[PDB]
Amino acid sequence: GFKQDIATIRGDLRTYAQDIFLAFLNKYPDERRYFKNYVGKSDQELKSMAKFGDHTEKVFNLMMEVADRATDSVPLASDANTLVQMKQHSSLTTGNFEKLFVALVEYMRASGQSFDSQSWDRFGKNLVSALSSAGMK
Amino acid sequence: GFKQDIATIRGDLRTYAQDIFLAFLNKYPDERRYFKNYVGKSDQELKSMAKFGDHTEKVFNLMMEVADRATDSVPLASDANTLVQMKQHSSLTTGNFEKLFVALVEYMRASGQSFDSQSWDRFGKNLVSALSSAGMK
Ligand code: HEM
Ligand code: HEM
Ligand SMILES: [N+]
Ligand SMILES: [N+]
Repeated sequence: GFKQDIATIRGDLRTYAQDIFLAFLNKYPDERRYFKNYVGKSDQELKSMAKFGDHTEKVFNLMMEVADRATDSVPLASDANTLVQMKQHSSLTTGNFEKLFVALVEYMRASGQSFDSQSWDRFGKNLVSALSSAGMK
Repeated sequence: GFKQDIATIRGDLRTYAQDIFLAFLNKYPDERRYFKNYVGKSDQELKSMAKFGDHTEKVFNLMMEVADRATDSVPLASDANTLVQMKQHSSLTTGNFEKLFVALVEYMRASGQSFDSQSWDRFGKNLVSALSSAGMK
């Protein structure tokens, strides 16, 4: 289930973080503009840029912490607040986050690795609701 | 994105080249008049002609190079010049090129693969503008 999925992802965080992040940018190419250093780079090209590995690592580490602190795929109000208040997310709306989770769920469904994809969909919806409660437009 | 799409196509070049070129010819069957020995043949008959596979490969090899040398899907002027000045292209107008890119973009949208179709549309439009600047009618 969801908790095991967190263990799956954490076990090979670099690979899953990079895979899912690329799935996100490739599914929603207009999202790439937020990451100006990734413009004009193929998947394999990004995988040798230090910042790309570091960014995806840090993002998915945090996402897993929020996931782990959730109850029944409902994230904590304080965690939603952390995500809204981050300077790096100041220009974002909840639509950006929906897109990420749609891509993430599609990735999991397409994987050969078992995942509780429905629970990640639910988590994404609940996080979107929490981001709104916390003041993201 | 666009840069990744170049890798995707190069990773199965012969197959994508023939499939995209066939989409082009089937969408615009009167374009066959610029070629030799294509009329009156099905997709499979075309794919069994040695010259067909070799032509499509050479076209797509070069097209991917032009894409790869571009910045933000804007091709180099010298690449546009080369395409205009090729003896094989002497009787073409930019309309021929726009049709090829309409078919290519349509192919990408219809595919099961995550292409950045809008960036290929821009690339086609930018190529046409560049071909015009290079003197193609
Ligand atoms: C739950 C989902 C998300 C989490 C946990 C998360 C987490 C993070 C973290 C930890 C950083 C800082 C990383 C570092 O300092 O290296 C960061 C930066 C950033 N995030 Fe997010 N993020 C999420 C969703 C999104 C979405 C959906 C977008 C926009 C499409 C986005 C856009 C950005 C941008 C542009 C930066 C700055 C990166 C840079 O300057 O190189 N984030 N995020
Ligand atoms: C960016 C788009 C295009 C690229 C990269 C491209 C590239 C090429 C290349 C590499 C060749 C082979 C020349 C040689 O063997 O030395 C070729 C030949 C040719 N191309 Fe293109 N081409 C493009 C668009 C077009 C279009 C739109 C048409 C017509 C609708 C066209 C018509 C032809 C013809 C008629 C030949 C000669 C074929 C023959 O041997 O009978 N090309 N092209
Ligand atoms: N990946
Ligand atoms: N195809």
